[PDB]
Amino acid sequence: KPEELRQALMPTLEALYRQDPESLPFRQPVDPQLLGIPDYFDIVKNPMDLSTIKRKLDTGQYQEPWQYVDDVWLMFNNAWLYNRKTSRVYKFCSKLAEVFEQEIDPVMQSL
Amino acid sequence: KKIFKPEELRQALMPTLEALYRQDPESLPFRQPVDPQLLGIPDYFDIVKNPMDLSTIKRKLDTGQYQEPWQYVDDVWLMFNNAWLYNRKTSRVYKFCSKLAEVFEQEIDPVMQSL
Ligand SMILES: COC(=O)N1CCCc2cc(NC(=O)[C@@H]3CC=CC[C@@H]3C(=O)O)ccc21
Ligand code: NA
Ligand code: NA
Ligand code: NA
Ligand code: NA
Repeated sequence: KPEELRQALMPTLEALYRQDPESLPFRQPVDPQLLGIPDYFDIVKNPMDLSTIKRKLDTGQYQEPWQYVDDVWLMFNNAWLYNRKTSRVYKFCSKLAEVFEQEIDPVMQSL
Repeated sequence: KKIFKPEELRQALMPTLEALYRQDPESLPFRQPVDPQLLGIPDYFDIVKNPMDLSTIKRKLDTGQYQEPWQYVDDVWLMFNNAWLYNRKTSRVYKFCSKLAEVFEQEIDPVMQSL
């Protein structure tokens, strides 16, 4: 059931929000104009961020855990792609990806 | 937006994929589709809902299944994503996966910067 999924997945997501500073650039959608990065949507075809994932989860749009996971991977993949390995966002992203693997694994298990 | 005809797309992307494939030994567990019967991990398919591997990606590229670069990148990520999820951070194959990510990132960057 939707709330059953939401209850099982939401802590996963909260684990991502609560990483300071690492989640700071992932909490809103990337604004290429406002960030001065006009080539963003030339490289990143399908953007994803924490606010978007939360809104989908909150509103029943993942019928199955793996679809939720796909959107979290997409968010990491877009950031590793666009950003330099040396950059702040790229390393924040790496941190969040470890936090996410750690939390998502036993949730998939009991689910 | 560069528009890439099918042959251009192949010659822009194919060196990306050869780069992964010659990674020895890191690419070996990635050359063929994970066989959960062979390997005894038949809960692989309970965790990995859409499998992906080098042989599949080469077939999709060889048979015109990609029109733009981001679609081939999606599949490359999907192969890495599956392996990071299923494997433990401590395993040989998970560490293989990240080495392959590093290589793929270096190789595809010039492609992404040209579009
Ligand atoms: C992408 O890989 C995976 O996620 N799995 C899940 C668990 C570990 C795993 C092991 C193998 N076996 C091997 O690598 C074999 C021994 C060492 C060299 C290559 C051999 C081969 O089989 O060619 C294949 C696939 C996966
Ligand atoms: Na990582
Ligand atoms: Na990772
Ligand atoms: Na990586
Ligand atoms: Na990475």
